[PDB]
Amino acid sequence: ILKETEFKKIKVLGSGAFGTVYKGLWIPEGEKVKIPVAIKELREATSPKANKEILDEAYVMASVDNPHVCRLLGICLTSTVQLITQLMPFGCLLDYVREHKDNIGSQYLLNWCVQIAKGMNYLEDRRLVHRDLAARNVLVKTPQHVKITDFGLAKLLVPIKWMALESILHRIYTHQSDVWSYGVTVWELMTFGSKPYDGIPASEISSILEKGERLPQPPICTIDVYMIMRKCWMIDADSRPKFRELIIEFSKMARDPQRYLVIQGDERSPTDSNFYRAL
Ligand SMILES: *CCC(=O)N1CC[C@H](n2cc(-c3ccncc3)c(-c3cccc(OCc4ccc5c(c4)CN(C)C5=O)c3)n2)C1
Repeated sequence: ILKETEFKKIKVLGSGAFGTVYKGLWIPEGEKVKIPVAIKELREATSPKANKEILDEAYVMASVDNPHVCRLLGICLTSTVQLITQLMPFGCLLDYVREHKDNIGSQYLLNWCVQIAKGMNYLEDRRLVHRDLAARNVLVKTPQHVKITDFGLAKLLVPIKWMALESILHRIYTHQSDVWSYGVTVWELMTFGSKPYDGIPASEISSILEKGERLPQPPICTIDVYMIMRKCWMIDADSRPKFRELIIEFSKMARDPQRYLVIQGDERSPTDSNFYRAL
């Protein structure tokens, strides 16, 4: 809980179902420096009880660090709450894959799959369920390092095309329904940011899933990769993969990436890679 007077919103970065994200500046009290931060200002007013719930839930998730999960760094208790996290200059992975649609290699796509599975497995080990995993909620720290944002905002504050059937029908959320959203997240990556079930209304999604219909195989995917996605969308939650199995599977694929993804010109920066690490 920090003083609102210390944070200044300077530029809009985007928005989600709960708020507007800004690139902000932190000016510590007594100081003249401006430290860049990311601020999400919630659209709806919230009760002090709901603010305490956000802080408590963030305190438990952030008790231990995980390199692939964003932690809530601070909060400003204004008219509407302002959540503060580390600024990710590269924005979200959904926008990143759309921008680099002609320059993304199989090695990067497969590593991002491992990283998201590692961040999701960390939440599962802590018995925490995200409820809103999507490529828009995976942020890019560097092209080699992605992190999941917005943990717990869904439960505390509806993305039908990312939800497991049991979640659509009964608002049931488990680690296995997060696995279903992981499959959809992978499908967005593998199609370079396509919209799932494009042209199908959200009201028809449950029935479409009930008939056996699923997202199609992205052109770059071998059957081995698509089969893992399909298993994430099994009606029976217990038949879907576990995040630790997904980690193993995608990590195996990442060690020989051209055997699992076929991308045009895949075979074609070392200094930038080194500098990203050093910085
Ligand atoms: C590309 C899609 C897009 O535009 N988005 C807007 C919504 C979502 N997003 C992006 C960012 C962001 C952008 C740049 N740098 C950093 C972050 C955020 C964001 C911004 C500020 C604060 C945020 O807090 C998320 C958070 C993290 C942990 C926890 C909670 C909330 C609540 N809780 C209990 C936690 O443990 C997120 N949002 C993509």
